[PDB]
Amino acid sequence: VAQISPQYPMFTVPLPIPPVKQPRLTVTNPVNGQEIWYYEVEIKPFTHQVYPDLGSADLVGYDGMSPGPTFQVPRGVETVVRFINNAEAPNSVHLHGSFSRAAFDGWAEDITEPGSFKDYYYPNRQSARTLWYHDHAMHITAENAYRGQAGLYMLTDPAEDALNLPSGYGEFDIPMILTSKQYTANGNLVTTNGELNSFWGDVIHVNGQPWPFKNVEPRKYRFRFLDAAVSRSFGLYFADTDAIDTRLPFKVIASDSGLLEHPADTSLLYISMAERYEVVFDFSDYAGKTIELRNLGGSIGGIGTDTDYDNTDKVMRFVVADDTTQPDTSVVPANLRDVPFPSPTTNTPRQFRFGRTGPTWTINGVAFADVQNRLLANVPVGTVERWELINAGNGWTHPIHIHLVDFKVISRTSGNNARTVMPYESGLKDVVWLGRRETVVVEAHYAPFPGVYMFHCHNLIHEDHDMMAAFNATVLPDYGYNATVFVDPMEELWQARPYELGEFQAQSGQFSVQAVTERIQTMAEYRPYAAAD
Ligand SMILES: *[C@@H]1O[C@H](CO)[C@@H](O[C@@H]2O[C@H](CO)[C@@H](O)[C@H](O)[C@H]2NC(C)=O)[C@H](O)[C@H]1NC(C)=O
Ligand SMILES: *[C@@H]1O[C@H](CO)[C@@H](O[C@@H]2O[C@H](CO)[C@@H](O)[C@H](O)[C@H]2NC(C)=O)[C@H](O)[C@H]1NC(C)=O
Ligand SMILES: [Cu+2]
Ligand SMILES: [Cu+2]
Ligand SMILES: [Cu+2]
Ligand SMILES: [Cu+2]
Repeated sequence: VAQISPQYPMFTVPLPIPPVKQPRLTVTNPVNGQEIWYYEVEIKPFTHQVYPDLGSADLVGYDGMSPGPTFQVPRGVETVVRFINNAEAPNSVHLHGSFSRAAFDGWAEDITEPGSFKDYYYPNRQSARTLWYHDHAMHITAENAYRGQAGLYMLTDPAEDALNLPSGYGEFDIPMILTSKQYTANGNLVTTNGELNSFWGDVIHVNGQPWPFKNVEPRKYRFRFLDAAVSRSFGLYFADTDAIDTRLPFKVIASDSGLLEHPADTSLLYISMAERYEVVFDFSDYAGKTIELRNLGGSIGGIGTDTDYDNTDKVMRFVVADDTTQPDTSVVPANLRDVPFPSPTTNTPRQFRFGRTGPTWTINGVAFADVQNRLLANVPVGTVERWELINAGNGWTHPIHIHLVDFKVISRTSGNNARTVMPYESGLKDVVWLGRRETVVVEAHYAPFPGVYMFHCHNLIHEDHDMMAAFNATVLPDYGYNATVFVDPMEELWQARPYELGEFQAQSGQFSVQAVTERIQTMAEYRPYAAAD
């Protein structure tokens, strides 16, 4: 299909790397004496010159950038992140991949208005993995994320550094955040407002930049792919520009929830919205060559229904030097980790159908706006349940996301006989792609925290109109652990608060060292994550 956005100078701008986000300070947790890292992020509009010869684009992002800055937090270190809304529409921050308490999880209605902020208390006790934080405000999640509110959150673990994977953020360990946008004739963004089917986009970006290039050395690199697009799913392959007909093999080492048990040799990677895979690619064998990262055509080989345009088959280019500066010491071990799978169950799976009810995208016929019916499941905390995710259509696909949990992919049947479970789906995941006429079964441990949580399709257009629902991970009233103040996402205790801009810029008032200290220490005393010990 003919490209609609104006022509871009392909592969002329180097791949940008989002800067590491540093904490402002640390507060000592009164309960155990340990340091909690405290950060401040300001949500605000900014201008970005995307087409060198046209006008600029109007974005809104964390700290005035897109992607937002990258967090790097070691397991065991609790963090508190104060997201300050200084924009012109409401926000709700969701750290995807983290078992946060309900009121810190970005519940769609748990909104912060302009002129307010909300403090998020993150546990960071889970396995090393690439998380990402992004907006979740009800009915406007698509435009908010699209205009720039998304960013990386790397949970790290020293035992994992002992594997000696390629390393160094921005050196040999490179984030690859894919988006897919559309631009107007004067180089501004085309809004998603009005789109009720899917917003495909015809200009592919990596890390905020359309069709970038990167100079690389002939050695191993670790790539952290994240499909951050509104609606576009990808089929990823590498190919020499001289032989685009031939796929260069590589290794997948991680999925949503962390490392696989063993590296999976792949030459084609399906990745859908909200999905994260880490890949090690070996440029050794291609010294002097240019490698193109490409995108499978025909709506991802017939798995999807995405529209393909003139240039959406291309992602970026890697120009490989003749030699390395220093010798590649890194390795990709055959054994990565023991994957902590849920204790298996064979209780009949709970069925969910993702489809259409009139003009609305629904889950078992309900829309999220329907407060009285959106709570589709009660699961006692500590329970393992299989869920059967069903897409009976050929006209839509749905990457399904379940909050709180990590899950194992049990099976996939395609009505088009297209595929089953992939080798890179061998580990633990929190989003799984239901392609054309696929039903997938997943197995998750609903643990270890009680609360009301979302689950939905991560096609943001579908999500907003209105393919989202809720589940309750329940406990008995004698459970304790302050469950009473942590189960309801709208719990007033944790709601947003107004601030004055002078206070924020002067780092005084609610933003003074002492006030931040007292507030965090008080949150801490509630001991929200103690059940994870
Ligand atoms: C989700 O489950 C929680 C925990 O089981 C429910 O909270 C209980 O609700 C009853 C009736 O209001 C109270 O007597 C209990 O004290 C509550 N328990 C706790 C731990 O607070 C909660 O109502 C459910 N949420 C929704 C929206 O249904
Ligand atoms: C549940 O929350 C309350 C309030 O955060 C905790 O009680 C506070 O504990 C601190 C220090 O441990 C005391 O100085 C306060 O006086 C307590 N406040 C109240 C209202 O009791 C309590 O320990 C938490 N309990 C659990 C089981 O996590
Ligand atoms: Cu998400
Ligand atoms: Cu999530
Ligand atoms: Cu969908
Ligand atoms: Cu969500």
